[PDB]
Amino acid sequence: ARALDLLRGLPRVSLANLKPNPGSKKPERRPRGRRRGRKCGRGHKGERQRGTRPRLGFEGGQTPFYIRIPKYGFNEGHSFRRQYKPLSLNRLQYLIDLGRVDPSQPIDLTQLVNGRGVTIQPLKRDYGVQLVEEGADTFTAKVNIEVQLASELAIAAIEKNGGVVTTAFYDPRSLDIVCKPVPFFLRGQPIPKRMLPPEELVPYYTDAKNRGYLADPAKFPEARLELARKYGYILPDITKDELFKMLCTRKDPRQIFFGLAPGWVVNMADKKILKPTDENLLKYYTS
Amino acid sequence: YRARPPPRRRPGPRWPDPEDLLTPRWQLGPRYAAKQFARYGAASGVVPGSLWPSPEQLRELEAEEREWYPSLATMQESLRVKQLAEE
Amino acid sequence: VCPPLRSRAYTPPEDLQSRLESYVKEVFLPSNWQDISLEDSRLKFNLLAHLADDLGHVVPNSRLHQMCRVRDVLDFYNVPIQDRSKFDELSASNLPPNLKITWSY
Amino acid sequence: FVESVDEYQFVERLLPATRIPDPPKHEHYPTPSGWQPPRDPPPNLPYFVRRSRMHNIPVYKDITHGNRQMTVIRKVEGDIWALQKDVEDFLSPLLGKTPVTQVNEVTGTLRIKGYFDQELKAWLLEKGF
Amino acid sequence: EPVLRKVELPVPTHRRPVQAWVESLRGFEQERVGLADLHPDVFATAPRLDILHQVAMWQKNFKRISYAKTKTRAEVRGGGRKPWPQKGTGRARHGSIRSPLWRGGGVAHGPRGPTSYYYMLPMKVRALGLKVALTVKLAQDDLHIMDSLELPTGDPQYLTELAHYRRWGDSVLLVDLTHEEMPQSIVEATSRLKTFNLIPAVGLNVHSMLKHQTLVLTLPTVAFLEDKLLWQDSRYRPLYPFSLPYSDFP
Amino acid sequence: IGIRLTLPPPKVVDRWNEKRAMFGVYDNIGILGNFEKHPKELIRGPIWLRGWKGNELQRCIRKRKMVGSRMFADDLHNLNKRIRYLYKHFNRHGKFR
Ligand SMILES: [Mg+2]
Ligand SMILES: [Mg+2]
Ligand SMILES: [Mg+2]
Ligand SMILES: [Mg+2]
Ligand SMILES: [Mg+2]
Ligand SMILES: [Mg+2]
Ligand SMILES: [Mg+2]
Ligand SMILES: [Mg+2]
Repeated sequence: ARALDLLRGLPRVSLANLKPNPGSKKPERRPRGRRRGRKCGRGHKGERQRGTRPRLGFEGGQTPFYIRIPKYGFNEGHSFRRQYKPLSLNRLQYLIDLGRVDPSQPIDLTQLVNGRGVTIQPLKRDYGVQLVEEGADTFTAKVNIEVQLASELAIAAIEKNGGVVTTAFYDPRSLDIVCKPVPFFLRGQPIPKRMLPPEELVPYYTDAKNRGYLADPAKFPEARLELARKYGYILPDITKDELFKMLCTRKDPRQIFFGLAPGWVVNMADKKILKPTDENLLKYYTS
Repeated sequence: YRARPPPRRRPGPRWPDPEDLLTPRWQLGPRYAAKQFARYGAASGVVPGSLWPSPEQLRELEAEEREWYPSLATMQESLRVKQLAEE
Repeated sequence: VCPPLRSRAYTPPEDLQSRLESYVKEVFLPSNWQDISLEDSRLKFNLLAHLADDLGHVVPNSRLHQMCRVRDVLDFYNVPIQDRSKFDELSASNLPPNLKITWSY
Repeated sequence: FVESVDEYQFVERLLPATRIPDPPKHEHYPTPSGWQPPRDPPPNLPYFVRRSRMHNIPVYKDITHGNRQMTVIRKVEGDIWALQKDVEDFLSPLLGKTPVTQVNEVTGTLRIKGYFDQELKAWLLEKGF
Repeated sequence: EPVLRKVELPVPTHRRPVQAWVESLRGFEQERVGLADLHPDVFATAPRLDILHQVAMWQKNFKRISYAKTKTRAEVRGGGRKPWPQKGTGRARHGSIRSPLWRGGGVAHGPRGPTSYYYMLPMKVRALGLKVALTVKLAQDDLHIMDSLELPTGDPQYLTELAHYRRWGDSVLLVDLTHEEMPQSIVEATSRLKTFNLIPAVGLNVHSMLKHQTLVLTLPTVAFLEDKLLWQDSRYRPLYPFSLPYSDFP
Repeated sequence: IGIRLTLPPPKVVDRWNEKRAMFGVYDNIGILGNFEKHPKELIRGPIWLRGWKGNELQRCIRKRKMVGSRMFADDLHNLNKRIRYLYKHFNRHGKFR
């Protein structure tokens, strides 16, 4: 390149030639000299020059603005409100097209996080991912995706394209484990059993219309037919699909990972899985 | 000159002496042993059986679950009675 | 035993095209030999090493990539180079009688 | 008490990848999401706009002071000035006057006043970058 | 038998690999024993001397811990009582003999405790700085590739004479793949020299590359650097620190 | 008269001693070593500010938190007083509020 040719022409680059990019290093202003000295920009007497002006929000003794406004429960229980990261069908299709999410295998929160399609923060009260109808019109991938919340239109698009969608609950601990399994495996603890949804969320995940993971499977075909009739598409018979087994694969309600069972210990150092055999431990981990 | 050998992580598990007073307490509990097992495999030298709860710990966990996490049937019954009362 | 330091000065030979085409025939022949692409590392190395050994002047690593064709090699080997010190250059630049230059180095 | 087994496939499935996978080959382009691979062979132009690590056109909206809207074509290699000339020719009919631009030759970037991310992305796709 | 090296990592279709002479230290005149193709994205990147400066200043500063401290008027010994009353003495008002005004008093705004200047540039920025340093050396003809660092003898005189004959700089930074496998001959030769410094591949850094006039690399070190620096390109955003297991990261 | 009447003894600096020659080596230990070691682990110094930076108040708080129990009596008293004064200054004084 011309720049490299100019380098060849120019002297050697050393530690005596380095210079910061102009504009990156603002000059430091210090109170010496006529312009920046004398009162040093602090004003004249009063509190401001003495550096003792009242706290922020103080209005000189008048009832402050942030205190004369009545208290209202805008943020009550904010730290207890569940949050679900949105996953638009546009984003899902983008990920599938770029190969960061493989639709030939069951898609869940672990796969989404691994493909970097979503960023979950369980410490920030995130409870998982919610499917979003955005991009439904242009969504064409056939996928078996498991999420936490799902809109009616998103479910309709997934099912119209021949895929399967199920809403699965994850309590914060299981959510963190599934989002970041490798750190959990390095913790050395046995895989815990996923906890059931709280009483308030139980109806959502036991309702077939939401494709809840605890809902009666016998009611799923009626709900799928209702959505197909509502949105004017023919319900594809997935049982005849070559990927029917993959589409049908769903993890057990008390299971975090598809193959691994609660109570197992993943020894990553030597590529092994220790399975407890004590009857009491097995009963507890199957409970 | 020749550079000093590159710094490297102390290979294998590190087991501080419990007798030493200066060893931090978090390096002596079972959590440290579990972490060492996870990181270094069988080379940790810790019995894998210790990873799972001891029977008393299992009893405590089961009691806590019974106390705080109700079963699906109990949740459904509570929801049903609440809905009936509201109606 | 370390050989004596080589002078960096290099005056292109008069029979440069003939020598280069002889080396091209030795390495690789077809018409318009100046356009023979040096994309093969083996042939590029052979030609450049032969030229460096013969002429005492080698292509620097910086220009090695841009020496893409025999024409580029010919251009590089016909552009001259001199290694005389700055004192020698100034003294041989036809200094006027009223200009005296000396180094204390 | 303990029982070790080799079912580590279900853990290898969970292991994430550190390297961005190459996009799969599609029979038809553009893909449903709109993505399209760079044209092969590369277009014969004085400049080249290398795709981002995500395989997307490096055209980004930017805003400063809450009112200054700009669009940056960032990963440019070659004649950034030729790219500037082409961008000006392409955008003058749209904007109505020659757009104001900064050619950061050192960073190999072109900054244009105003939001033109979509138009520039489509134009670069047509050019084949 | 020429030592021809090709680029293992994929090269962009619009870029052609840069080239370098593979040399050998076994003889004074062995200035061309092969030809190496160097990845353009590592050895032909943009000359961003601004990034060079950023990385050099980072390397100089982040380790810095200034141990300068001064006693404030509260820490200076004594100075509890009032030197004299406010009024009637005819002297200036004072509250302690250890205020900054007094001789032997405290320091108003002096260095305070061991201060750290630690800050981390993005690893992408640091890798790009390494790449730019390599490109600068190659473009300015200070980079020399070698098949191996094996020397005919461990005498430092041989190494110095060879560098002088080949017109290398007054300072040479030789790099080998790993510390353990570095040849005994070169180890002995460079242990007794001050301007010829031998480092492992993992120890390469912008500050030392700039300090040393010429940079000598081996073919394995070239491959190592190419892989390590190119990975930063096309790596995802981390899910967790790369020290933890990944599907494809060693 | 605050100026010396003789040149100070010449200050010779060996630019190629071991320290300067090998300065900066292993600064890229992470990126060039599979990230086994973070570059901050190459920092040798006080335990409470290894790979960490902050203003004077933060540094004093960290020192008290991490080595406060091992500090000498008067040094710890001075640190407590300094933390108190720095808190008051930073939270109650300044041009901006
Ligand atoms: Mg003024
Ligand atoms: Mg005044
Ligand atoms: Mg006033
Ligand atoms: Mg009042
Ligand atoms: Mg911005
Ligand atoms: Mg006192
Ligand atoms: Mg007083
Ligand atoms: Mg004193």
